[PDB]
Amino acid sequence: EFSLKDLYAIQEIQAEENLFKLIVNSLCPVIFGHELVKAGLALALFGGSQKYADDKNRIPIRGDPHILVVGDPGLGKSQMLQAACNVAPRGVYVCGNTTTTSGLTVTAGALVLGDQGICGIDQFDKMGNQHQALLEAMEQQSISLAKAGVVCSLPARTSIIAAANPVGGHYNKAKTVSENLKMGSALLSRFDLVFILLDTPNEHHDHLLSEHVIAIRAKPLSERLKVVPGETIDPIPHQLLRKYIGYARQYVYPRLSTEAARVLQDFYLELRKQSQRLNSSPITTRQLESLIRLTEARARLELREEATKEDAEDIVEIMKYSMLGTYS
Amino acid sequence: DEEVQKEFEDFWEYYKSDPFAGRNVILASLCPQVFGMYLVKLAVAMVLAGGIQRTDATGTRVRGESHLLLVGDPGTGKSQFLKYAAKITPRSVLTTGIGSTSAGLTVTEAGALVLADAGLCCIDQFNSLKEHDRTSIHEAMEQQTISVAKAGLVCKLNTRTTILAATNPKGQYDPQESVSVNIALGSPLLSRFDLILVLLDTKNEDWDRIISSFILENKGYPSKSEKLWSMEKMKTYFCLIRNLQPTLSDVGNQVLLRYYQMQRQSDCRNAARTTIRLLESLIRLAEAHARLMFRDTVTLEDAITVVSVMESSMQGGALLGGVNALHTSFPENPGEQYQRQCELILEKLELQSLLSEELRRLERL
Ligand SMILES: Nc1ncnc2c1ncn2[C@@H]1O[C@H](COP(=O)(O)OP(=O)(O)O)[C@@H](O)[C@H]1O
Ligand SMILES: Nc1ncnc2c1ncn2[C@@H]1O[C@H](COP(=O)(O)OP(=O)(O)O)[C@@H](O)[C@H]1O
Ligand SMILES: [Mg+2]
Ligand SMILES: [Mg+2]
Repeated sequence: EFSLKDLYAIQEIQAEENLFKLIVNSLCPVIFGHELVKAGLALALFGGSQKYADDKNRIPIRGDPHILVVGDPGLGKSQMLQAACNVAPRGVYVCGNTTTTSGLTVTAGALVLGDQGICGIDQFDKMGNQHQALLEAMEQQSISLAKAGVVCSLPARTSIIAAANPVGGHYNKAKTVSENLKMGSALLSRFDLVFILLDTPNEHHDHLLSEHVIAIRAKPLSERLKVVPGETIDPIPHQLLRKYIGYARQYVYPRLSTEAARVLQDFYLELRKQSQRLNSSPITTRQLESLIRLTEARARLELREEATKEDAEDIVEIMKYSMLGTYS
Repeated sequence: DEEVQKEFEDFWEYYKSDPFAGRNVILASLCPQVFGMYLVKLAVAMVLAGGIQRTDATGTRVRGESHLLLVGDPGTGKSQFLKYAAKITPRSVLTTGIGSTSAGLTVTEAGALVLADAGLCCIDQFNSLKEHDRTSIHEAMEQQTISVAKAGLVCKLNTRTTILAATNPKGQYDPQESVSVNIALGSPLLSRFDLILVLLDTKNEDWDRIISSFILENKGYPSKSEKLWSMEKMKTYFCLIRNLQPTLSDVGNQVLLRYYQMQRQSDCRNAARTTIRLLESLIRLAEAHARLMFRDTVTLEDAITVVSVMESSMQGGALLGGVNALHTSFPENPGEQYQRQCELILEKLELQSLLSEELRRLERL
């Protein structure tokens, strides 16, 4: 139960002008850059809604996303995840070399302990035998006994966040996408967003990054989140940010509005007609559900119950960073 | 309790002039969260109905159940059918397959097939089912009994289950190169399965919009009419029709008997679906459609309905043509379609002496 001062602090935090910048630029302030990648984790921390339609039979559908990050080494894709795991009501961090099939699953596995939380897994690529052991837990949203499958099920609600390295160390720029990841068409479709990061030798970016790392030790939705030097964006302490997700996850249930659904319908019908002829990951009906699940997510961060056209216009730009915008 | 029988008699007494409307209403309630897909939702009812066991005097006993297998591209609804059919049936054990060890598929302690006596064992992810384990079920799938002498104990157990399986088409699926090539399964195994329905996703600009509107608008049961049916009523229905014992007839058997003789050698006889195990399934399927419609006398209508479904089951090579399972919708009137199907079937395989009698029966009804 939350104290009175807790409610006062939550109400005060809700009153900020730009509530999205103060959350997307305070999850981890050491890392410089990577705005959309941090926005993805910020969206995934909250989650979506659970649909119990047709209560006679239901067959419920999961209401939380799954994010995978793949890119060149040295970019820093192992500290955006530590902060994400730390800022959570319940989290767990496990490596991908010291854990086996009996470890991730019940034998109480890592997934069970990460109930209603995040179970971020590092070094995803190094796994070669446990790949076919979580396709059931991720989709069915339940896990049964591992002893000959004699019933005895137990709930397992997880929001797996994974990071991995390409097969050939550095990822070269003249191949096909499918052979640089070593993944089938079954495990590459469950995940909601699959960001691909490159490391190129620019000039201004390096000059800013070196200055930032030397100082430490002594409009599209890509510029409105960036900080122009000459202002203060003082971050919320993680102690106070951990007691905001909890209030947001049990006192508001968002739902879509009639205006927002049209944009998603148009985007789905535009993706399908174009990528059914070109070569890419097949667009099943899962993406239409994914857009709904993420547009509901951008209504639990600002503590509202609706989906305006502006909110549905943000899961269109962040979506074009692993799909069409990046497949080229 | 006489109330249940009275209600079901009222239901299958009102629909006397139109007999197929009752079956359509029966099928509409199976997995009502999905749109269309007629043949897939029809085959599951036949599989779940069952059959009748016939044991000879001295030693032998032939099978009396049925099996099914679904193959399709990811994102078509395979898992929903298994999850929904694991609830209607009284006893069911849902397994993961590749996540299940040898202790479950066979005896160890009771596993999964043994533990599901008089039930239905759903199996998922059949593509890489631990080849030893994937082949140690031939004995338990065709003789309904196990026979093991492990560690010098000599133990025999009974296992009578109906198996539902769903596996992905590993490797990009092709219209040619029949499932024995695309899935790469042995011919001995790919013969005990009764119906192998193939699901293929194609280029269309109407089904896309319809399903998009379905998912987005959250329209639960677009047929807003309050007929439907609750799950308890359907459970009672599929636990009550499992007591009737239908008997064969004479306007019946001849159609299947001629169909098998014609199919045995047309020009290709496929490669594995033309054995004697075809006429042992064309009867166990035709004897289930006579138990779903509250009677005990197989007639020409059941034979035609099972022949059409079974002919559409064999993808590619056939004797009329193949129709995709996904792109199908409930007909507005089933009577005219049945009248056309009877005329189409009873012409090229010659029993025209029965067409006149069937037309006379239909006119006077
Ligand atoms: N933008 C950045 N600002 C400061 N340090 C960075 C940045 N990007 C990467 N680093 C440095 O990289 C290291 C993280 O390595 P990382 O890329 O996570 O290894 P891996 O590629 O094996 O995941 C940290 O010690 C951090 O100091
Ligand atoms: N006709 C439909 N109506 C609504 N949802 C559908 C339909 N067909 C497929 N789906 C969606 O597709 C998913 C089924 O996935 P499925 O193809 O069974 O996975 P797998 O490929 O592992 O078998 C369900 O979550 C469901 O929401
Ligand atoms: Mg790391
Ligand atoms: Mg499945």
